[PDB]
Parts: sequence; C-alpha cells; structure tokens
Amino acid sequence: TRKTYTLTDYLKNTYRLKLYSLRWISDHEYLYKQENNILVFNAEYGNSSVFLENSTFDEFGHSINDYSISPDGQFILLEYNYVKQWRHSYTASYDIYDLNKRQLITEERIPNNTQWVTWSPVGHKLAYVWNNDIYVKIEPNLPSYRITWTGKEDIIYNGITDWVYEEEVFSAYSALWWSPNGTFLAYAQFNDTEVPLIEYSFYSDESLQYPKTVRVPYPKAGAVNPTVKFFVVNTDSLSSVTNATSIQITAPASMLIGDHYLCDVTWATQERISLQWLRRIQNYSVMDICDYDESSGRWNCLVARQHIEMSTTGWVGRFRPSEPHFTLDGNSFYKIISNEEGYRHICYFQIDKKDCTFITKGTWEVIGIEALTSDYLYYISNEYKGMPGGRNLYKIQLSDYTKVTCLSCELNPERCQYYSVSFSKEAKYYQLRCSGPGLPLYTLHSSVNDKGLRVLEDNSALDKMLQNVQMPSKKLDFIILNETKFWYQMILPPHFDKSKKYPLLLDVYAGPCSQKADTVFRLNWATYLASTENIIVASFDGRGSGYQGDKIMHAINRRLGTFEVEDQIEAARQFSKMGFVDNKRIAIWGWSYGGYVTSMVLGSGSGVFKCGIAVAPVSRWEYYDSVYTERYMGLPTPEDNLDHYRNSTVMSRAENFKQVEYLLIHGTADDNVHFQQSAQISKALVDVGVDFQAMWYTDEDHGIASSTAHQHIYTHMSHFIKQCFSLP
Amino acid sequence: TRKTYTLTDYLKNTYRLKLYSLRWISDHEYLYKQENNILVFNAEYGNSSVFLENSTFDEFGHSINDYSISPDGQFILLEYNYVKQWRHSYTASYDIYDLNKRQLITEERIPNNTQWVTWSPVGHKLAYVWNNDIYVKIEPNLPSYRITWTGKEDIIYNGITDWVYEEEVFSAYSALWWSPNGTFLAYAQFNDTEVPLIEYSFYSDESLQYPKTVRVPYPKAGAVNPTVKFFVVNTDSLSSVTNATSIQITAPASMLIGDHYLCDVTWATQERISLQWLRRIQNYSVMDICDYDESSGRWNCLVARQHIEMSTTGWVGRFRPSEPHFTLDGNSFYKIISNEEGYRHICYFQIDKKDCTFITKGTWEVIGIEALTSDYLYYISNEYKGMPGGRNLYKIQLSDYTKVTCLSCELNPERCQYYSVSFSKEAKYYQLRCSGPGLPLYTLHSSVNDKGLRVLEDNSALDKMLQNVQMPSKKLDFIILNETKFWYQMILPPHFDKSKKYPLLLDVYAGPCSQKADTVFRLNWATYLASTENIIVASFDGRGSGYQGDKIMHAINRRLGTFEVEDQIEAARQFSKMGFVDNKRIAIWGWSYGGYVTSMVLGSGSGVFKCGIAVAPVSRWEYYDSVYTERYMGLPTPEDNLDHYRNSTVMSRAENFKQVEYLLIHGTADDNVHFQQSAQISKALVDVGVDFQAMWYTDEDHGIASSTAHQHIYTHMSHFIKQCFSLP
Ligand SMILES: *[C@@H]1O[C@H](CO)[C@@H](O[C@@H]2O[C@H](CO)[C@@H](O)[C@H](O)[C@H]2NC(C)=O)[C@H](O)[C@H]1NC(C)=O
Ligand SMILES: *[C@@H]1O[C@H](CO)[C@@H](O[C@@H]2O[C@H](CO)[C@@H](O)[C@H](O)[C@H]2NC(C)=O)[C@H](O)[C@H]1NC(C)=O
Ligand SMILES: *[C@@H]1O[C@H](CO)[C@@H](O[C@@H]2O[C@H](CO)[C@@H](O)[C@H](O)[C@H]2NC(C)=O)[C@H](O)[C@H]1NC(C)=O
Ligand SMILES: *[C@@H]1O[C@H](CO)[C@@H](O[C@@H]2O[C@H](CO)[C@@H](O)[C@H](O)[C@H]2NC(C)=O)[C@H](O)[C@H]1NC(C)=O
Ligand SMILES: *[C@@H]1O[C@H](CO)[C@@H](O[C@@H]2O[C@H](CO)[C@@H](O)[C@H](O)[C@H]2NC(C)=O)[C@H](O)[C@H]1NC(C)=O
Ligand SMILES: *[C@@H]1O[C@H](CO)[C@@H](O[C@@H]2O[C@H](CO)[C@@H](O)[C@H](O)[C@H]2NC(C)=O)[C@H](O)[C@H]1NC(C)=O
Ligand SMILES: *[C@@H]1O[C@H](CO)[C@@H](O[C@H]2O[C@H](CO)[C@@H](O)[C@H](O)[C@H]2NC(C)=O)[C@H](O)[C@H]1NC(C)=O
Ligand SMILES: *[C@@H]1O[C@H](CO)[C@@H](O[C@H]2O[C@H](CO)[C@@H](O)[C@H](O)[C@H]2NC(C)=O)[C@H](O)[C@H]1NC(C)=O
Ligand SMILES: *[C@H]1O[C@H](CO)[C@@H](O[C@@H]2O[C@H](CO)[C@@H](O)[C@H](O)[C@H]2NC(C)=O)[C@H](O)[C@H]1NC(C)=O
Ligand SMILES: N[C@@H](CC(=O)N1CCCNC(=O)C1CC(F)(F)F)Cc1cc(F)c(F)cc1F
Ligand SMILES: N[C@@H](CC(=O)N1CCCNC(=O)C1CC(F)(F)F)Cc1cc(F)c(F)cc1F
Ligand SMILES: *[C@@H]1O[C@H](CO)[C@@H](O)[C@H](O)[C@H]1NC(C)=O
Ligand SMILES: *[C@@H]1O[C@H](CO)[C@@H](O)[C@H](O)[C@H]1NC(C)=O
Ligand SMILES: *[C@@H]1O[C@H](CO)[C@@H](O)[C@H](O)[C@H]1NC(C)=O
Ligand SMILES: *[C@@H]1O[C@H](CO)[C@@H](O)[C@H](O)[C@H]1NC(C)=O
Ligand SMILES: *[C@@H]1O[C@H](CO)[C@@H](O)[C@H](O)[C@H]1NC(C)=O
Ligand SMILES: *[C@@H]1O[C@H](CO)[C@@H](O)[C@H](O)[C@H]1NC(C)=O
Ligand code: NA
Repeated sequence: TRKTYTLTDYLKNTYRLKLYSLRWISDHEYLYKQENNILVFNAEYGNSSVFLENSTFDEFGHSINDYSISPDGQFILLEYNYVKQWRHSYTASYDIYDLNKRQLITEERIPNNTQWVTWSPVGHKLAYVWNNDIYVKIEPNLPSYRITWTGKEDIIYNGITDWVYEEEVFSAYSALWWSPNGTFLAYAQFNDTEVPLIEYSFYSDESLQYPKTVRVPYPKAGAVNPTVKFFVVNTDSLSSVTNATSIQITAPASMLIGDHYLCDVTWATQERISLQWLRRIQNYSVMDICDYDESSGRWNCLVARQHIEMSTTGWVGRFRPSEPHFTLDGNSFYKIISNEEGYRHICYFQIDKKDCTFITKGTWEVIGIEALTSDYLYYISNEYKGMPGGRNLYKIQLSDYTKVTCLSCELNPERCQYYSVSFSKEAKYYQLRCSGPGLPLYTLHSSVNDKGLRVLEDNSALDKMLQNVQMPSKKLDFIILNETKFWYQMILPPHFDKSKKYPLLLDVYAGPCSQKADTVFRLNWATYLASTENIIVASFDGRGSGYQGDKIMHAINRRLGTFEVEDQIEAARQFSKMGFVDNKRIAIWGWSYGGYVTSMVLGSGSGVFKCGIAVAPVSRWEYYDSVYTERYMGLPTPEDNLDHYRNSTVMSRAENFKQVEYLLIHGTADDNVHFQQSAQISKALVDVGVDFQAMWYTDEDHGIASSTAHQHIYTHMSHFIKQCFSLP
Repeated sequence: TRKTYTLTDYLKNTYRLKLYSLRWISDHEYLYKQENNILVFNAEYGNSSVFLENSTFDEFGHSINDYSISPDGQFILLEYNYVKQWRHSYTASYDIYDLNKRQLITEERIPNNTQWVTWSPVGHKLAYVWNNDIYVKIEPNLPSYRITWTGKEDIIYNGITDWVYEEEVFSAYSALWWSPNGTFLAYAQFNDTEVPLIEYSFYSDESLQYPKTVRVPYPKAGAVNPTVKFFVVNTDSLSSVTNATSIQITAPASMLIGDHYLCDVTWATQERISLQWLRRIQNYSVMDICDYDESSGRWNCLVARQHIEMSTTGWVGRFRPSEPHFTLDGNSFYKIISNEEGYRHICYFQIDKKDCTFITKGTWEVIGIEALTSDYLYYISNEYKGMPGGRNLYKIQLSDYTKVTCLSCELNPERCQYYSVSFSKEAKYYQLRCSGPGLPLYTLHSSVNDKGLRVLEDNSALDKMLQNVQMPSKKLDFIILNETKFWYQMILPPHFDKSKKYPLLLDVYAGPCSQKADTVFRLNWATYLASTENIIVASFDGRGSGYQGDKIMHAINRRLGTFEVEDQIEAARQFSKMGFVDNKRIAIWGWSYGGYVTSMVLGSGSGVFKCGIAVAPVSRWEYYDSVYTERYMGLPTPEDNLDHYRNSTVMSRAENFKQVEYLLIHGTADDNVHFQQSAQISKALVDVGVDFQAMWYTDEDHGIASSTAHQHIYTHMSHFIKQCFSLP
C-alpha cells in the first residue's frame, strides 16, 4: 500500500515542484540559475556558459537577495539587506559590480534604505528612490542627480506608490517609467497629507519592552484619498543644467472635477506617452496620449487623441482599465475591452480616431496581450474547448484577422491546458509554461517557424516520486443554473467511490473577477485533505466570477455579499445532491474575500454547513480600502450606496452563528484587512452569546506566510476540520 | 435528585448573597439604604427614620450612580454620568442637593467630567479635581477657589494619582487628604513627563471606521518613573482676590538621593501630619512627622521624629509600608511591622523615640488595626486555632498587653471563622461581618461590654434556597514540606466519595502575599465545577504566600517564577497521590499572576498536568509595571537582577508545552497586563511548533467583566475543561 500525501509533506515541501525561471537579456540569450551559478544560454542551440561564477561574491560579507544586470550587460546590481514591507514594497541595500573590470564600485554608492531602483531600459542609467525622493545616476560611479525635493515620509511619495496605489492600482511599489531609449523619466507623485492613518501594535522580538505602533496612511471606504500628479524629466539634460525641470502633465478636465486616480502609464515611442485616468466612481476612464514639443520642452495631449472607456453595467476593466500595446510608430495600439456582448476582446485603435475595431470576438475572453511584432500579435485566452478555466497562447495575423493560430492547444492536450508565455526581447523566441492539469512543463520555442526547440523542464523527478503516493484526482466540470453554465472543480480522494458518502469542504474565494475552478495543478492543503483524510475539497465560480463575460462578472455590482454568497450555498446543495456527499458533514473555509464569504455563509442560517473557517476576513466594507471597495460598492453615503454597505456586514448575522462551528483566525500585524475586522466579528459574537474558536497570529500580516506561522495555522485548521468531521 | 449549582446559576446570579453595607455618620448612628431609601439607624436600639425618600429625585433627569452625604447631614452629593477608567479611577457629573431647604443647588456647580470629589471630614466643604487641577468650595453654592494651575493631561497630576500610583500604591484615584477638622488640605502632585506610554488599539462600536489608539503613561520595570511632590494648603485662609498658597513638604534627604515614592499620608492631629516615603529599591522607607508652625506658616519635620523602616530579607510591608494609628494627642502611634521573628505585629511608637515596643507577638499575624481608644486597640488577626486563613477581631488593653480578648472567635465557631469589622466614630459600636465558612452573618455590637445587640442580616433566605441544591463542601487543611506546613483548600463535589477518583483542577493565584486557602464562603465558577461536573477544585498557598511570616512570604524575593511555581507542582503531585484524585486528569488555571504561574507550571515539563488555562497572564517581568515588579525583582540591569528577569519568562519554556493542552485568553484593551504579554507567548509557541487554544476579547480590560464577555469567557473555559476531562 503506497503512502498518502500527508500534512507534513505539504508543510515540509517533501514533493518539490520544479520550475524554470529564465531572464531574457536579448533577442536570443537568457540567464538561468543552476547551482548558485548564473549561466547564459543561447536560445537557438541550448548551449551555455558561465556568466557569473557562484564564488564571485563569496567574500562579499553579505547574503545577496537578488541581482539585476544592466541592459547593456556592463554592470550588475546586487541587492542585499532585504526588508519586506507590503505586498510588493520593500527596502534594501545595493552595490554595483563592474562586469568588464570585475571590480565592485565603491564610490557614490546607492544609499542604504533605498525604496526602489531600476536600470534604464537601454544602456546603464540608474534611477532610484530614497527617502521618498527620486535620484538618477547617468553612470554607476558618478554622483547622483536629485530629481525631487518634496519627498516626506508617509506624506509625499515621489516615484513610489502609497499603500493603496501599491495594493490596488499598480501592483507595484515603483511609480516611475523610463521612456524606451531612456531619455525621459516619467513618474507619479502621491500626496497623502489628509489621508487617515490605520494604527496597530507591532510587538517584535521578545526584547522590545514597549510595543511599537505602526502608522500607515490608508483610506478606508468613503475616506479622503491621496491626490496624485504626473511629471516627466529629461535625464539627458541632467549634466547640462543645475536643476532639470520636471514637466507636469495635468489630468483631463473630466477628471479634475472630482476625485480621481492615475491608473496606467505606458510609453508609446521616444516622445509619446499614454496615460489613463479613472474617476473615483470607477466606471469612467480617460486615456490621454501626449507628445513632446521640442520647441517648448512641454508635453501636450491633443483631445483628438483622447480615448474614453466607460461601463454601464459595472466598473472599467477586470480590476482596472487594461494597458495599451502600441505599434512601433506609435500611431495605433491594441487594447482589451469588453464588447457589446460583454466579452473582453482585443480592439485595434488609431490614436486619433475614437471608434476602434475588434480583432477577436466570441463567447470567451482574451486574458492578455503578450507580444506585438510588425506582423503578429500574440495573446492568451480561454477559447479552447469553451473552458473559461483553460489558458492558451494564440497568434493573429495583423494583415488578416481571420488568420488565428493556436500555438499551444495541441502541444499536449491531456497534460497541458493552462499556459503562460515569456518572449525574448524582439519576440524571436518564447518559453511556454504549462501549469496544469498535469505536471508543469516548460518548453522553448522559435517564433520564426513556431517549432519546439527543446524541453527545459518536465518535472520527471517529481513524477517519479509521486508514483509511490496515493494522489487525489481533480474534476473540472459545470452545473447549469438559470440557463447559465457555472464551473466547479473537485479534489477527489484516491480510489474515489461514487457509491460512498464523503465529507465535503467548500474552498471559497468568490471575489469579483475571481476564478477558483481551473485546470491548474496544485500541491496544497486540499491535496492532503483529499489524499489522507478522504475529504472532497470543492470550489465554485458563481455570479461575480471572471473570464466569462460581464453578465456574470458585473452581477454583484454595488451588491457585494449577496449573489456570490448565495451561489456558494447553492453550489453545496447541488453537490450534496450528487449522491456522494455526506450532507451531515459539509464545511466551508476561505481567506481574505473568501473569509468574508465564508462568514456570510455561516451566518445565513441556511442549515447547509456544519462548520467553517475564516482566515483574515473582511467584516464590513467600510473597514476595507477605498479603491477596491468603492470599485464594486460605490460610496458609503445615503445619496449613493450606504444602505447596502450597512446591510452586508458579518456582524449583523451574529445570531445565526449559533447553528454552526466557527473558527476565526487573523494576523495581528495585518495591514491589508485590519485585525479590527475580526475584532468586530468576535465582539458581535460575544455580544449575542455565541461560542466559537479563535486564533490570532502575533506580528503576522495578511499572508500569515512566515514559515512557523504557516505551519502552525494549517496544523490548527486541520485539527478543527478533522474534529468537525469526526475523523480520527 | 435535586438540582445542582449550574453554570447558568453562576452567570445569572440565581443565588444572591445578601449584605448589609452601612455608613457610620457619628458615634451613635449609621445610614443604610433600603428600598432605594436612605434610613438613619440608632445603634443602641435599632430604631430608624427615613433620612431621604427614594422619590425625592423622581424628576432628576439622570440616573444617579451613587450619593454622598456631607458629614453634617446638610447636603447630599449626587453622582451621575459615571464613566469608568482604570481599577479605581473614573469621571462623573455631580449635583448638590440641599437637605434643609429640600432644594437642588443650581449656582456655581461642580463641572462635568470631574475626576474626584470629597467632602471635608467635618462640616460640608468640598474638594474636587477637574482637568488635573484641585478646586475647593467652602459652601455648596459659592464659587470655588482654584488651588493648582499646573494640571496637564497625562503629564501633571494634582490631587489625583497617575496609572501606577493608582494601581500599585494608593489603590485609589484620589491623592487628597483633608486634615481632621478640614482646616488643611494636603495633596500630592505627580509628574509623568518622561514616563513612556503604553499604546494599544480600541475598536469601539462597529460604527467607528478607524480604530482608536489609547496612550497611557505606564512605566514598565526599569523605565523612567513619575516623580512626586507633597503640598499642604490652608483652606480657612483662601482668598478670591489672591491665588491660594501651597506649602510644600519635601522628602527626606535619604530619599532625594535617588528615585522614590510617596507611599502613605496620614494625619495625626489638626496640626501634625505623617508621610512615609519609599526608595525605588523598596526595602527602605522613611516616615516624616510634620508640625504646623503658626509663626512662619510652614510645616517642619524634625529629624528627631523621623522613623526608618527597612527589611533585609525582602521589601517593606505586605504590598507597602503599613499605616500608622495615632493617639488622640498625636504624641505616639501604633503600626504593624514585621518583628525579629519575621511575623507582622503591632509596634507602639513615641514620635520622637527610635525604639518601638511590640504589644503583640507569636507565630501568627495581625492583619490590620481597626480602632483605637485610650484603653483599647482593636485589631484583626489570624491567631485563632493557628489558622492563617481565618480572621477574628481582638482587643488588647493598652495598660496591660497580657490581657488580649477575642471578640468574634466564639460567637459562632462552626459558621464564622473569617471576620471583618466596622466601628462607629469613637468606636462606641461595631458591626461584625462574618464571611465564612458558612453563609455571611452581619451583627452589631456595643464596645462598652462587648454586647451582641442584634442580627442585621443572616442570609436565612439564601439558606432556604440552597437547601434544594446539591452544594459542594470545602476542605481546608495543610501538607508538610521541609518541616513547614502549607495550607490548601479543596472544593469537594456533593456526596463526596473518597473511594472514587475525581478529576482535579488547581485554582491558582500565588502572587506574593497571596492567600487562596481560607475559610471564606464563595459562590463562583469552582462551585459549579464541583457541584455539576464533579470536579475537585483545589488551591494551595506555598512559598511566597502571606499572613504566615516573612520566612514564607520572602522566600521568593528577587526570584519570582521559582518557588511559588515549584510549590504548586508539589501540591498537585501530592494531591495526585491521594486516593480520590485521578492523576490522569489534573488541570491548572489562573488569572493575572495566576495566569503567569499556570503558564510557568505548564511549561515546567513536570508531566503532572494534562491541561491548563491562562487568563491575562504576565509573561516576562520587563513588561509589567515598575512599582509592583521591582518590589519583588529589583532592577532589570546587569548590576542588579537582569539575569533572573531573563530566565523567569514563559516564552523560554515554550518547548515544554508540547505535552499539554493550553488555552490562552486575553482582553485586547488590557491596560494592566498588556495584550503584548500573551502576544509574545503565542508567538513563542508558534515558533517551536506547539499547537494550543486561544481567545482574545475585543475591547475588554484586565477583568474581562463586561456582562457578555464574562459569560462568554467562563462558558468557553467550561467547554475546554470538560473536554480535557472527557466530561459530557
Ligand atoms: C553557443 O554555441 C555557439 C556555436 O557553437 C557559440 O558561437 C561562437 O561564435 C563565435 C563567433 O565569433 C566563434 O568564435 C565561436 O567559436 C563559436 N562557438 C562555438 C562552440 O562554435 C556561442 O558562443 C555559444 N554561446 C554560449 C553562451 O555558450
Ligand atoms: C499636499 O497636499 C496638501 C494639502 O492636503 C498641501 O498642503 C497645503 O499647502 C498649502 C500651500 O502651501 C497651505 O496653504 C496649506 O496650509 C496646506 N494644507 C494642509 C492640509 O497641509 C501640500 O502643499 C501638498 N504637497 C505637495 C508637495 O503637493
Ligand atoms: C530644483 O527645482 C525645484 C522646482 O523649482 C525646486 O523646488 C522648489 O523649492 C522651493 C524652495 O527650495 C519651493 O518654494 C518650491 O515650492 C519648490 N517647488 C517644487 C516643485 O518642489 C528645488 O528646491 C530645486 N532644487 C535646487 C537645489 O535648487
Ligand atoms: C532617444 O529619443 C530622444 C527623443 O526623440 C532622442 O533625443 C532627440 O535626439 C534628436 C537627434 O536626432 C534631437 O534632434 C533632439 O533634440 C532630441 N530630443 C530630446 C528631447 O532630447 C535621443 O537622441 C534618443 N536616444 C538615443 C540613444 O537614440
Ligand atoms: C481646626 O484646627 C485649626 C488648627 O488648630 C484651628 O485653627 C486655629 O484656631 C485657633 C483658635 O481660634 C486660632 O487662634 C489659630 O490661629 C488657628 N490656626 C490656624 C492654622 O488656622 C481651627 O479652629 C479648627 N477648626 C475647627 C472647626 O475647630
Ligand atoms: C535592599 O536591597 C538591596 C538589593 O538587594 C541591597 O543593596 C545591595 O544590592 C546589591 C545588588 O543586588 C548587592 O550586591 C548588595 O549585597 C546589597 N547590599 C549592600 C549593603 O550593598 C540593600 O542592602 C538592601 N537594604 C537593606 C537595608 O537590606
Ligand atoms: C430612636 O429612638 C429614640 C427614642 O428612644 C429617638 O428619640 C430621641 O431623639 C428624638 C429626636 O431625634 C427625641 O424626640 C427624643 O426625645 C429622643 N429620646 C432619647 C431618649 O434620646 C431617636 O431620635 C430615634 N432615632 C432615630 C434615628 O429614629
Ligand atoms: C515635570 O517634570 C519635568 C521633567 O523632569 C520638568 O521639566 C524638566 O524636564 C524637561 C523635559 O525633560 C526639560 O525640558 C526641562 O528643562 C526640565 N526642567 C524644567 C523646569 O522644565 C517639569 O518642570 C516638571 N513640571 C512640574 C510642574 O513640576
Ligand atoms: C456639563 O455638561 C452638562 C450637559 O452638557 C451641562 O448642562 C447643560 O446642558 C445643556 C444641554 O443639556 C447645555 O445646553 C448647557 O450649555 C449646559 N450648561 C448649562 C449651565 O445649562 C453642565 O452645565 C456642564 N457643567 C457645567 C459646570 O457647566
Ligand atoms: N486587495 C485586493 C487586491 C487584488 O485583488 N489584486 C491586485 C489588483 C489586481 N488584481 C488581482 O488579480 C489581485 C489578486 C488577488 F488578490 F488574488 F485577487 C485583494 C484583496 C481583496 C479582499 F477582498 C481582501 F479582503 C484582502 C485582499 F488582499
Ligand atoms: N497590580 C497588582 C495590584 C495588587 O496586587 N494589589 C493592589 C496593591 C496592594 N495589594 C493588594 O492586596 C492587591 C490585591 C490583589 F491584586 F488581589 F492582589 C495586581 C496584579 C498582579 C499581577 F501579577 C498581574 F499580572 C496583574 C495584576 F493586576
Ligand atoms: C557553485 O556553488 C554552488 C553552491 O556553493 C555549488 O552547488 C556548485 O557546485 C558550484 N558550481 C559548480 C560548477 O560546482
Ligand atoms: C550602508 O550601511 C553600512 C552598515 O552600517 C555602512 O558600513 C555603509 O557605509 C553604508 N553605505 C552607504 C552607501 O551609506
Ligand atoms: C457610473 O456609476 C454611477 C453609479 O451607479 C451612475 O450613476 C452613472 O450613471 C454611471 N455612469 C455610466 C456611464 O454608467
Ligand atoms: C423606592 O423605589 C423602589 C424602586 O426603585 C421601590 O422598590 C420602593 O418601593 C420605593 N420606596 C418606597 C418607600 O416605596
Ligand atoms: C493665578 O495664577 C495663574 C497661573 O499662573 C495666573 O494665570 C492667574 O492670573 C493668577 N491669578 C491671580 C489673581 O493672581
Ligand atoms: C527545605 O525545603 C525547601 C522547600 O520548602 C527546599 O527548597 C530546601 O532545599 C530544603 N532544605 C533546606 C536546607 O532549605
Ligand atoms: Na442581641
């Protein structure tokens, strides 16, 4: 009898999934790390060489957290002293190593505690943010040029984002953009002067006698948001003037009438930049295309080149307006937008014409535009087999839209239905990354003829190990509700037997544009629960889920805490009606948005669930951040949508928690979903006399990802689940 | 067959203990509130008259929290708008009603948010504190005089204590002391300028969008402490034209050499005041005796009248140097101090004489001095039957110390072994309050011949109700350890059968000078645990406990977390060896200091305990307040006692928790034992991979006493204990 996939296996990573992370440094060479050694590979022949021996920094006196080679290969940026902050932000120290002279630079070093640094796209110019101010170095060993003087901790951010812009808008800490050949440096400036502060205690190491109070500007729903400004400085003039001028590009009149956001920055050419602005009521965005005026050194955006993008049924974009992809001459661009049927497709735009032309269509959607050459546009979509949970790479002929080739569909249809792609500098080569439903597979391909060059990593090692293990199986299918298909997936125990009644755990996220039913292969907690505990773990994408058209995604518009909650309850009913589910043992759990939904479900009084676990849940929308909350709920005022804000809290369903077993967990240093949210749930439960289980994690954030806490929380949830299901 | 004392009975107070709280207003009469009516009683005969009708304030508007009748019976201070702060502090609104003219006063009324107010001991003058400043009103309807102007929130405290002085020194918010006839008003002034602040979150009602941050000047061990000054002001010579003049009495030189505290203020006569000062290293105190000089108007404290009290084995006094009891003329006084054998007895002092004379002696202790006349001194001790957990009222003839008469011992030996007393003004009458082992019994007596006048309240109603309940019994006995006897108590289930094995729960506090083994009758959680769950609840008084001499109490000096912890493990070990205890089911629980001991026991690796519960425990002494911690631990510096501060923590024992079941509870708004303490405990367990149970209580402080929380915590603990014991 083969062993099963146990909890320890999951927590200890005994069965390691291999990947192949490469970095294109040109149109046909990439870097790969093998044995702490940085090797350079020739894509065409697969032959390589040592780019940087591991023994190169033995006597550095510091552990190098990451590296970055300048575009011209002349220098390398060494990052150490990594200090994590939020999801993407962190501070670190940096040193530059001169590859040709093989000497480490020791003059005019990058300051310690630098918030962000990036090479220019070409050459070896450097731009970094320190103490909230931007600096540029034309040469690694020369003095820096200061670009801004207004930077102020927690107040003015130049070149970097504030908490909400980092988390909800740019998904990055940096807020600066080098133009294509590096002449100009554009950046955003955020002013959080009047933004309220979230405050919580951080206890730190046992040696700290007095707890520290963390204070970060964070706008909750309906609160004062940060204002923003955009500028562009010409770095080429830095060595000719004492103080180079940052030219401001003001937002359009349609945005200045009220609160708004800068939501996208994309350079089109060396002298044309595009910007998208979004109104605080996120259903109206504007794109300005601005050209450099050489005579006045100013930037002008002709209204004839201004493009409007709005929505009548919801917000704009899946999570925000999509990014434009310009043709070489910068006179036209491709952008994904939802069509008249509500499906997201690629529209072709002339920069000075408002009507665009869709180049793809159908009851499926384009996930993203991956590359654009003078002849072809490549993109990933879920068109194949009508599976919204699948992903494939396509190629469309620019001179004939009826010519579309699927570059990955048939490569290995039984093992690979979820693809990701990585193109070389000029798209001459591309690495395909298959992540499911079989073992991940990485392959390298040639664009000139779309031929497979070779297999980079097939995970044979793991496949070998997984042979002596009773692995669970995965079922991806759908059920029909109101003439509409709704997908679900099930992690089934080994030797599944449909004649038996298995306990069921509904794994839920269910946030707007989410997708929990897909063809991806994962080794996670559900693997253990299904393999060792013979527990069926299920997920369901109901109303509000993504990649299936706006009719489904925008169904929860201004109504969070309703349909996506009910549909989840309905999904459980349908499952127990499949005959292999023990209706007496049905649980539900989720994290983040999932915790909210789990809590809302447990408080519905449906009688369908026996117990449930919520990890770091939202409890009332007024406690979450403005950008994300208002996108779906509008403003919490009586003139807008306050009644629903008050009607969709977890606390108001406290009395119904008497019918179930609840486990509430939250990290105390959670800067995203504040502990406050679970503190209010627990108080509501205590207030109506409801018993439940709770667990706080000291100094842990939204991810509760520290190694020990990660193991502690899943171990704790396992006991609770096993107990609720009466499992030995 | 009949009902048992259930958890609901404990939580809903089904069985209420009746009391008889009277207030002496002279040497012959007292006030007693009955049916919301205030009656005046004649002690000699028991006849009464209505002093103030309950309906007198029907249309008052506000709900009266409490009342206070001026010493001359002319006025009544009405308290409303009560808002609790710490253990003793609070603010409220006050109104003064004229009893003579049966009219409420509307002119020059006491401000709102008043921090403290008190009548003068004689007549009807008033002294109140508002915005940290002292005010005085000679007549209820006249404008008040500002005494201090330095009052500054969280910085300068005039007439009221800061956090630590309130909690650890005076056990009161008040820092005002009227001279006997009200001529003088002495007060202390606290300066917390450099005292670090403890900060934590307060969430409030769910309507509060942003959590509030509470900040309180709180000196942890080793931190900067507040400084203090003492003043005396003549209130008979106040002017509305000139600012009042305060005369400062500085501390003795032996104190000014370093950090110190003002630990006691006691007026001797109309013109003589005594103050005791304590060095930061709490084993050396000094009493100054100051006389008013009618010539200069200054207060002079003759060095010849200075009295030093020190300890070579520990700190001075039980929790602080005891209070002196002066004779009528104020030339001599009585005070409890430990004798050469280490037992606390009454010493008689001459104000200008260095050697005092002990008037009581023996291997037992005087608890407190209760009354003094020219012929007798009345006191309470635990001498009777050599039971350190019993209390009785005695009187000793001042002209012949060999004549000691016990006044309560034989009143009702089977029902009453624990007395408390309340004398009238000149000690002409006294009320005896028996609180165990039987039901509380209140009686009135006459001092002239120690006659028992009458029974005020015998709780015969409760007695009748308890007859239909299967109530548990209490066993008080001792065990021997190294020639020394240590007492313990066991709450035994109904129909106790020593031939059966009962699970056992150790109820522990064990702080320095604590006593958890006594003859007091209580209806609490343990009553329910024994009566309904058939669990034995034991408590043990080991090394470090009080009322048994310094050899036992000072055993833990400079070494907390050692002997008192080891002694509990020994008691349990010994109880486990008794025939009626199931050694496979032994548990331990505690709150505050008891939470610390419980945690230290569970992390000892003794193997005696299966599970335990810790509520708001101290986890490392550097986190607790200075005045209390340093009293027993000295300073946490390497030249003093830092090493023991570092190895007396719970965190260091984390690894040993693997073999027990632990439930850790704590209120998030705990201003006493900061949540930080449990937060560091949880983080430590997480770090070594130990699973445990937790529960935080949103916005609850150290007593987790709000109605809903109190029911919730005990419900949750009851479930945990029953599950640990396999009890249905
Ligand atoms: C990968 O292999 C190719 C071809 O084998 C290498 O090309 C070299 O091209 C230069 C041209 O100046 C010749 O002098 C070398 O002799 C060629 N090498 C060989 C082996 O023929 C290329 O350098 C290799 N790249 C890497 C990264 O190893
Ligand atoms: C950031 O925004 C704040 C306003 O929220 C600006 O501060 C104001 O500046 C004006 C002009 O200097 C003053 O008259 C006001 O007193 C300021 N108001 C406040 C609330 O501080 C600030 O100048 C902006 N900073 C930048 C760099 O744009
Ligand atoms: C470089 O130029 C900028 C922009 O003119 C200067 O910033 C101004 O600084 C003055 C005071 O030093 C302020 O009154 C202005 O409000 C600032 N404007 C901006 C946009 O920040 C900056 O000080 C200059 N640096 C040097 C060294 O001259
Ligand atoms: C990058 O693009 C910029 C902008 O077009 C180039 O700068 C211009 O260079 C031309 C020379 O053909 C001059 O006429 C202009 O004065 C420059 N404009 C500005 C704003 O500086 C720049 O030469 C390009 N860089 C490289 C390396 O080719
Ligand atoms: C309270 O005691 C004070 C102090 O002994 C009394 O005030 C003194 O009274 C005498 C007699 O009239 C005066 O000659 C002194 O000048 C007063 N001394 C001071 C410091 O004021 C006061 O009379 C007593 N109060 C009552 C109500 O008896
Ligand atoms: C009061 O306690 C202190 C501290 O225990 C005693 O002072 C000295 O403290 C240091 C550091 O712990 C020791 O090395 C000394 O042995 C202690 N004694 C002396 C004389 O230095 C102090 O003695 C105690 N005071 C009394 C009256 O017992
Ligand atoms: C208790 O009873 C006595 C009666 O013996 C009351 O009488 C005393 O006081 C009265 C006024 O307060 C007078 O009218 C009596 O003359 C006086 N008698 C004696 C012997 O002192 C006394 O007041 C009563 N006390 C109360 C509180 O009701
Ligand atoms: C309260 O105590 C403070 C601190 O001991 C006194 O001020 C002193 O400390 C300040 C801050 O550390 C210094 O800035 C001052 O120079 C120092 N002395 C003075 C006179 O301020 C402060 O005066 C005290 N206040 C009262 C009313 O006693
Ligand atoms: C303390 O506050 C109370 C309530 O605010 C004051 O009482 C009055 O309350 C009414 C409304 O209830 C207000 O309009 C008045 O301004 C308040 N003052 C008066 C004189 O009516 C109360 O007066 C305050 N205490 C003091 C000493 O002023
Ligand atoms: N804050 C939101 C960010 C977000 O949704 N993305 C970044 C912006 C674009 N979109 C994405 O795909 C994600 C990824 C993911 F979070 F997974 F949705 C996530 C988020 C939602 C929520 F309801 C919580 F209570 C907590 C939380 F962290
Ligand atoms: N802070 C201490 C106050 C104290 O002990 N008293 C006030 C001063 C004089 N003494 C007493 O008798 C008490 C009564 C009691 F607290 F019950 F001991 C109590 C205390 C001790 C401890 F270890 C904690 F973690 C929390 C706590 F609240
Ligand atoms: C490079 O260093 C790593 C780690 O020290 C080691 O595994 C590897 O053997 C080294 N490179 C080679 C070619 O051995
Ligand atoms: C960065 O910090 C280190 C450690 O303090 C210091 O030695 C070094 O000089 C610093 N480098 C710079 C550029 O400030
Ligand atoms: C944008 O959303 C608001 C809120 O529902 C709505 O009133 C307004 O008409 C919308 N604009 C468009 C173009 O739909
Ligand atoms: C005073 O009011 C209480 C209730 O508040 C009531 O029980 C009592 O009867 C009243 N007093 C009298 C003398 O009736
Ligand atoms: C009393 O002292 C205060 C505090 O300095 C001052 O402001 C006030 O004017 C003084 N009043 C008189 C009458 O001197
Ligand atoms: C006496 O008993 C105590 C505990 O009460 C123990 O610690 C000690 O070692 C024993 N012996 C002596 C000499 O104190
Ligand atoms: Na009698």
